[PDB]
Amino acid sequence: LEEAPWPPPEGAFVGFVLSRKEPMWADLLALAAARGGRVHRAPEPYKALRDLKEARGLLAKDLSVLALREGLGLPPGDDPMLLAYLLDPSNTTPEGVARRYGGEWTEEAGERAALSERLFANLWGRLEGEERLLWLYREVERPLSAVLAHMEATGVRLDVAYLRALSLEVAEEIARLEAEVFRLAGHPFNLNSRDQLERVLFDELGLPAIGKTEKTGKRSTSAAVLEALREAHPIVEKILQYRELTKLKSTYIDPLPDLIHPRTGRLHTRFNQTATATGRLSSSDPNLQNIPVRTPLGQRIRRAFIAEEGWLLVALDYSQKELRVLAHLSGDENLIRVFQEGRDIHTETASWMFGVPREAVDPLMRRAAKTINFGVLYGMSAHRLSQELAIPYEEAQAFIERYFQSFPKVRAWIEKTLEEGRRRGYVETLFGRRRYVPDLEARVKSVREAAERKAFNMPVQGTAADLMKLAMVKLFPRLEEMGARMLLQVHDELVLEAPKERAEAVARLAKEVMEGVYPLAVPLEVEVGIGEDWLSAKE
DNA sequence: GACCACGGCGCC
DNA sequence: AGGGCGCCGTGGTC
Ligand SMILES: Nc1ccn([C@H]2CC[C@@H](COP(=O)(O)OP(=O)(O)OP(=O)(O)O)O2)c(=O)n1
Ligand SMILES: [Mg+2]
Ligand SMILES: [Mn+2]
Ligand SMILES: [Mn+2]
Ligand SMILES: [Mn+2]
Ligand SMILES: [Mn+2]
Ligand SMILES: [Mn+2]
Repeated sequence: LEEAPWPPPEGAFVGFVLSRKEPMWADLLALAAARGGRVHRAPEPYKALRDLKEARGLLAKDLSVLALREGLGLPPGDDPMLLAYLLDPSNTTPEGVARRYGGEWTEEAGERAALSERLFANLWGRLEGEERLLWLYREVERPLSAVLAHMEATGVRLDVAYLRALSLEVAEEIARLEAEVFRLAGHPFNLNSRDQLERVLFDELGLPAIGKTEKTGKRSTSAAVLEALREAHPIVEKILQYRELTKLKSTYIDPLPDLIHPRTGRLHTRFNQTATATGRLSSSDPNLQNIPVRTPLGQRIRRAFIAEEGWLLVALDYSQKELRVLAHLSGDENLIRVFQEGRDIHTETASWMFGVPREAVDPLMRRAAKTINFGVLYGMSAHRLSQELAIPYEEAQAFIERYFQSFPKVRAWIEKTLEEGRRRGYVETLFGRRRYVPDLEARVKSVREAAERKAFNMPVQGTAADLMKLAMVKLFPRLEEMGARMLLQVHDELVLEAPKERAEAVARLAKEVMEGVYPLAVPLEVEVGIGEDWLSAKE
């Protein structure tokens, strides 16, 4: 390319280099743009950001987040990564996409700008004629990247002092548990080491091994194994409690307060848009899509996510999301009718596994039922179900037969999905998002059947993801108009922040947008709560 | 210091 | 014979 002075013309492709992957934390080391057979390199990258009207190129959203951090409204536009990801969701990195579609991802801005330009041309070519993939790009992914940039740059408020205090209390309890485990083992060892624990449990103590690990075939010490051994030795329950507390302390309580951004005073995640096989988003650095919620200590941690003074959090969560999507994809009349009588399958399953009335099923009971319903739906074995329910194998067998007898059109849909997947080599969501699943014709049964479960899950999980993304795209401009913020997405949940005087109106509006995003054969229902913290906003 | 594979486990 | 993720500490290499 011909070396040309900064700035570039309108519509140029940008290339940029960051000191680290997280745009809220990165130093912008270099900035370039490419167009019309020219490459333009910015003398000073921060100042040069001001000259761009749009971030167009590889990883556009990341540059847009950095610009928002610097007080500049630089929206992301075309990004070859999104084109590649729609062609084949195994396209998740610029390294791989470059090598596959006509270049090399280097560490130089100018080369990255030229690359973005060439990859865009090639990928746009590959997508001509792919009308539904093009619809997803224009109507969902490209616009969504702008929404995600705003969410990332906004961040969420955290009660840091609360978590610091919590760390000291939890440390004391961890010490109590550790001391008691060591007393029982007859000696201290590294309780965090599953290898040392394995020897203590199965060699030193007399305990029976229950299962083996996948890659190396060691005797497993997983929670499932431990729970099966709960009454074989007092040391077991102590280890399970130690595991719960250290998991929560090491993963959330200790690291999160250290991640508060000095300028915003808030916590900023990344919403990765080309990271999953199904079309879901993911969240990283830190992951805010797996904040605890199940145990009492977990709930204590979730309470640390709070609204700005004068604002409230609004949490919206699709009810029985994937079951409703299944109803639409399959057309089962019984399952559809369930959602037209306002029945709740999670509640009904919970009343059965706990042997209590439906009105006796509490939130945490109902939640327990989710792993069971989704577990059985996507191919859980009777043996496994037997083990998690602690019921005779024959009992698990009958629950799984009855589960599918009730909704007969579902198995039909599964078989149709698998057949089409074998023939075309990919499966697809309601909107035509594809996942290639080559192992559908593997000659090894375990491999083939794993592939099958992946394959028939994807249209369901991925259609739900398509709907959530579309809803975010529709909802965001309404929130901006009302002076509200979108903070987090958690697969089928959104967390918003609204001024107190407007929170009720925001909640009502957001609920309507989400419920009416794309009318299906069954209603999509949304549960919404408002609160000063994330936990109380879902209570 | 970075990076890896693994087991393990937090959420959806 | 649940699916989809990302992060932790260990054990380890470079
Ligand atoms: N153990 C789980 C939990 C969730 N999911 C998927 C399917 C549902 C989707 C959304 O998660 P939830 O909100 O927790 O499930 P829900 O059916 O929508 O339950 P709820 O009515 O309480 O929101 O994520 C799953 O595959 N396996
Ligand atoms: Mg949810
Ligand atoms: Mn904007
Ligand atoms: Mn104390
Ligand atoms: Mn839900
Ligand atoms: Mn692993
Ligand atoms: Mn799983």
